[PDB]
Amino acid sequence: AQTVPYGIPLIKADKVQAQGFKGANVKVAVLDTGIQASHPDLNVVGGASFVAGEAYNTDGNGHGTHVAGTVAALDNTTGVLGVAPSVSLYAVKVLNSSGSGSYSGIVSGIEWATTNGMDVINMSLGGASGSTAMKQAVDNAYARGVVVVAAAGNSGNSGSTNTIGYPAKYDSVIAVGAVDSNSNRASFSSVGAELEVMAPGAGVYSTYPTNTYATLNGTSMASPHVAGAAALILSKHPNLSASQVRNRLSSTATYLGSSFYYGKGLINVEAAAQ
Amino acid sequence: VDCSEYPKPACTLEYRPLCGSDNKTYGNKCNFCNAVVESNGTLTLSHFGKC
Ligand SMILES: [Ca+2]
Repeated sequence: AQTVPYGIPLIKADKVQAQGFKGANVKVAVLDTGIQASHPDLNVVGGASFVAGEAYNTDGNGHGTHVAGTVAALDNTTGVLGVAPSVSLYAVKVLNSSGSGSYSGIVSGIEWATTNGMDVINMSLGGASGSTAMKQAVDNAYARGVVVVAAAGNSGNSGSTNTIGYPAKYDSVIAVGAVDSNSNRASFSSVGAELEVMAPGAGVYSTYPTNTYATLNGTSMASPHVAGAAALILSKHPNLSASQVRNRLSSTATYLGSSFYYGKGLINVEAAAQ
Repeated sequence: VDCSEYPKPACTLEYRPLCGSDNKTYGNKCNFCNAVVESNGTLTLSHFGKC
């Protein structure tokens, strides 16, 4: 009755879970369209909303709920299983039910996460241009010891053009591209110098409102695999700095090809958490 | 596709592609509508899905 989505064994999160490290006491903020807290396969312990007229613990889009289940779907007899199923999960609503938002809303979310002692931020989101406010917020969060993870973008490739979006393109943020279940790069996955690692982003099964499940594509789906991997590493090694967690993830990744298209390759959290 | 509220520069990064009149695949409705306002109204929708 519980399904293990393919991304869990692909990144070797099952191997780390078997050692007993499942993300307990690690605080992960999902900056997104909210999370359906009443989902049977998710526990949301806190959060905040920066979208007027929307609560933090609901999700009228579904995207934030999907992202959250990749990180943290509960280990039980139903639904799916997260990368780090014992994580303390915080819904930080920075996008409305249409799945869009202002950069001021994202900055508010990053600031909340930094102030409230989050260990990991996931941002399965991006825009085409930077803002200095956004850069200041992610730079500060990383400097204060938050592991900041974001989807690299779904702009594909076009010759030698850099298609990484923001905040993934900032050097304080881990830009995560997408592979599929054969470990091949998804055609939509953004490319460029700032691409850091890959994770599963094609045909990813996870939680979805209301009380159901869905299969979605995007670097949005890859990012939470890495945020969850960071949480597993910290549950095993609680005294690591954010840069130590980040370097473990990139230095132990499985090389797939040219760094322009794959960064350092597919994360291997078993190797990263050694 | 309704682009009335745009620009709204932050978008989810779910891939649900649209193909523009510029022969570029936009990752989702939000990415497309932000590109329309930057265009400035020159970009239109060819069809849903990849180009
Ligand atoms: Ca479950």
